[PDB]
Amino acid sequence: MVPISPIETVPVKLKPGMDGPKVKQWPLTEEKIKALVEICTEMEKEGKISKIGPENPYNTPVFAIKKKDSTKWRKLVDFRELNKRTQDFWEVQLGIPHPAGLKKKKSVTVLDVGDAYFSVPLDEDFRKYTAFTIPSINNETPGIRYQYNVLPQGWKGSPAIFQSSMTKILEPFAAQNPDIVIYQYMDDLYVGSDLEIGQHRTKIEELRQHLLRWGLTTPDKKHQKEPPFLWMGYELHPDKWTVQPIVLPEKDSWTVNDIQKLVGKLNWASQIYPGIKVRQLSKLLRGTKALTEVIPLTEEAELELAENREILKEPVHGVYYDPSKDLIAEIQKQGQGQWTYQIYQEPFKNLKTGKYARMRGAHTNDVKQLTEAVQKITTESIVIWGKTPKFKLPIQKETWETWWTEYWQATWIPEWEFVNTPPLVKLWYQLEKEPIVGAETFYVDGAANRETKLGKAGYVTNKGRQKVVPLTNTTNQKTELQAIYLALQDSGLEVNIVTDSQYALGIIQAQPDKSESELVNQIIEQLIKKEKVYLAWVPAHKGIGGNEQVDKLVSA
Amino acid sequence: IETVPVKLKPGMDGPKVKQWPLTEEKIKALVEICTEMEKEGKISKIGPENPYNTPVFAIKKKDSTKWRKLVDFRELNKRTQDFWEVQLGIPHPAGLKKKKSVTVLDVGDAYFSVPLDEDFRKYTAFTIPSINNETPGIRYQYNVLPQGWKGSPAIFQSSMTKILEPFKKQNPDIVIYQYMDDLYVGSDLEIGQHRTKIEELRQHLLRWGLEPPFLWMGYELHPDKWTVQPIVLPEKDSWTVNDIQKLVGKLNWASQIYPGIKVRQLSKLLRGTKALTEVIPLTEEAELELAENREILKEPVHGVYYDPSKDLIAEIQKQGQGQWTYQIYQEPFKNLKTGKYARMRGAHTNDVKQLTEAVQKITTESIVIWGKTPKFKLPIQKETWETWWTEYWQATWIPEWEFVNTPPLVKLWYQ
Ligand SMILES: Cc1cc(/C=C/C#N)cc(C)c1Nc1ccnc(Nc2ccc(C#N)cc2)n1
Ligand SMILES: [Mg+2]
Repeated sequence: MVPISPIETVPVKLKPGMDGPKVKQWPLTEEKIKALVEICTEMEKEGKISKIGPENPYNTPVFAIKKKDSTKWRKLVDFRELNKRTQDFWEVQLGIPHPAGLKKKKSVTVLDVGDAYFSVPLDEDFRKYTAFTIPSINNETPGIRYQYNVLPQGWKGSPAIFQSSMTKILEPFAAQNPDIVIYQYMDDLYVGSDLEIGQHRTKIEELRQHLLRWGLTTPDKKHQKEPPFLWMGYELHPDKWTVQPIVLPEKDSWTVNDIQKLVGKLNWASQIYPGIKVRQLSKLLRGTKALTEVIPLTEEAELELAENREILKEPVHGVYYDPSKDLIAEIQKQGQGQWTYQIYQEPFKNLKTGKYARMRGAHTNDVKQLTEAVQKITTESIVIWGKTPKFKLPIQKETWETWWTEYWQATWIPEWEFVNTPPLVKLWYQLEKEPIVGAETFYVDGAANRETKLGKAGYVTNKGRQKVVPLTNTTNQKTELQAIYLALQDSGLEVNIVTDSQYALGIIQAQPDKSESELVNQIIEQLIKKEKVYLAWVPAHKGIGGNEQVDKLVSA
Repeated sequence: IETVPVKLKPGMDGPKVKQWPLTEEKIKALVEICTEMEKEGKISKIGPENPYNTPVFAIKKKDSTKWRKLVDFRELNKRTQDFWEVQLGIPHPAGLKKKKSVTVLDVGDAYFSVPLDEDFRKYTAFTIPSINNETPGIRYQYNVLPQGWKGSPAIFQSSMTKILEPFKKQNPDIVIYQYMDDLYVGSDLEIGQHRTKIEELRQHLLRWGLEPPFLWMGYELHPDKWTVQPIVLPEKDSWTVNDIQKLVGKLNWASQIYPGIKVRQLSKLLRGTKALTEVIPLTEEAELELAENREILKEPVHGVYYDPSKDLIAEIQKQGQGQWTYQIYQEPFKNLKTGKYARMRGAHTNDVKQLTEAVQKITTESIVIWGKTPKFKLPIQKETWETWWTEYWQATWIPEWEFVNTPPLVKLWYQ
């Protein structure tokens, strides 16, 4: 016989202070027992399990499950209790490749490594924790006791230990053959290359020879599976990729659960189908989690669905990554906090697409949202391709310069160019840095009684213009915004406004162009119509003239 | 040659921090660095029974052509036992901040000469990711004291005092302070003599070494000339209504820091409902109050003391045109240091690079003055900071930070 290198075992421990499982074996039918005894005799003949004596105090339940539509039984060892007690492992699939970062391949062969899948040795000191018992016929003898010698399917550590063991085996082959790629998924090896199929099939044979060094045999009759591969919800082809078919159902009535399924499919589709939208369809799941409740579809959601159906009418494919070319990312504003993007290298050949949704917040503006979309695309691109794409953005260079230079926060977006495709992101207003000569000065104030919720808002100006409005169902903060609104409404095109409201100043200094508060939205609409606005803050209750006067008027 | 036993704090598992996305160039750099470190025995590959992780990346230190590995041990440092087996601490040298020149040396490579306790090594696990996760990340752990871990200078301290015993008695007026991987060396000599003694010092550790990749560098500070920012009021011949409003606003703010500040007489100049741009003559009760406030503002703040048991907090404001102001404090309105920068280099079109350089300079000042790093309140969205700061980082330590999302009114007053 040819000596084979043994696979070093991974040392395994229970979580600190825990003992192994001691779970009672369910009684089984005479029929199931005989099936389990034969199953285990074969497994024992192959070395996967060994009989043990009654010393071992651990136990895990074993079951016999009928393969649907067959006389054959199947053995199921239920490791749920041992898994709770087994240490955590390093999981290496804490991240799956995205197809858009893959490289085009001339050939991809699949090799079956199922016979190593069930042949990696288990740490000798841990085997005792895997003990199980086949019950005896009529319970008149001791059950037959076994423990595992190899990684058991369904045990918490098996996928991580199997993958780390196969990786270690493959590492020198991959290192000395940099003209191929190897990827392990379940019990298959996928080997791709750009080699002429002769050389490619040579490497495949050399890989089979390399695997034999560990006694890992691979089937001769070449694998059933060929390109295209169905994998992780995608279709992988030699030179393009797509998501598996997305078919949106027809329904007269939509439950909560159908709406969740629909949004999930749309989100999946949005990585290659450009322009997918889900805002209005997601708005219907707001708050409620009664998974069988039927919801009427707003005209808005009906329109979104219609748009999406058109986008999904015919198949769309992505191309693979060419590392010799720049990556370009183009972003469009879609409305209602929705943004969409495409990443490509050649015009009209996307690598992938995607979308970004406005964060939940009280106030916002387009420039902040575009900025966040850029950071998210940047980070996703680092993951997929290891580099930042060049951006094509619907915002003028002068607009960005004005924004970043005057914004109170530090902010930055990487190398980008203006793309003139409406709707453009713009600054809807900018406050003055200095008081305006010749513009009327409005001293504004508001106050409310917290008990009654009654209040007043108003202003007095240097021209003697004055207004006070009585208000109901209001708060101090709302009346301070109302006062600013009244000053904007009643002034000319240029105006100086003096407030003592730290709250209003905090909002306006954030430069919103849209708010959840309809009062803030009205202020924004007034600001957009002005030519010049200077907003000045003073401390309250300091006898500041004009301020003190309207404070008395409104707090009465 | 023998390992000091090290433990985590009680009821505390090892770090399990997720590796952040790395660019292709940083990955390739880390693969080269770690291949060599593994050959030299400093790190070893680990298996899946080790579930711990600490992030890693790579930097190019100030003025260099070579990548440096930087492990972000912030989480492991929080979870590692405190170190007062031999030393309750190294009482921080108050003379360091008074020297005319301080040079900062990267001496972290010396730590690679001491083995790490075999039972603690697992907690130093890290991963070199692969682009698009196409191949399994390369997993390693340290066999020797790692750079950036708080235990490393502690365990190496006995070694380090012995190496510099000669240089210290030969130069008894030089202050030497070690923080993490840095050695701070302060002299009052002229900079040419200073540079010589620094190179003198480098030779001791080259000799003891028998090669350190970044020992030859020197970051030169002159804490002698470090400037502060008292509160100052405008001196004007004509005051508009707007000017006086801003003055009363600033003085009201200052009165939270300085008790005896008054605004009553200044407020009385406002009273009418006047145009903002109208010039107001100062009455004399107002001029006197203003002069009294000016003199109050020339004195130090009352009851300001440093407490080594409390965190230092650093706040930063963007002032525009490349200018940044900052304050270091432990209690609100009790500033231990204030300051202002403008020379943010190589960043006139990049706010985030400028902020990152400010953070590093403030941290350096904090280390020199108190021997610890502050917690930053950063005027930036978390997603923007987290995407970019590692591109501009050149220090071998990393402080803690949080994010300010509401605009501070007080930015005006530090301007
Ligand atoms: C991640 C991955 C999944 C599968 C397969 C999973 C399946 N199931 C197969 C392979 C070979 C890989 N690994 C890589 C790595 C780099 N480029 C590529 N390009 C590439 C891969 C597949 C096809 C196909 N045709 C075309 C190009 N694949
Ligand atoms: Mg008031």
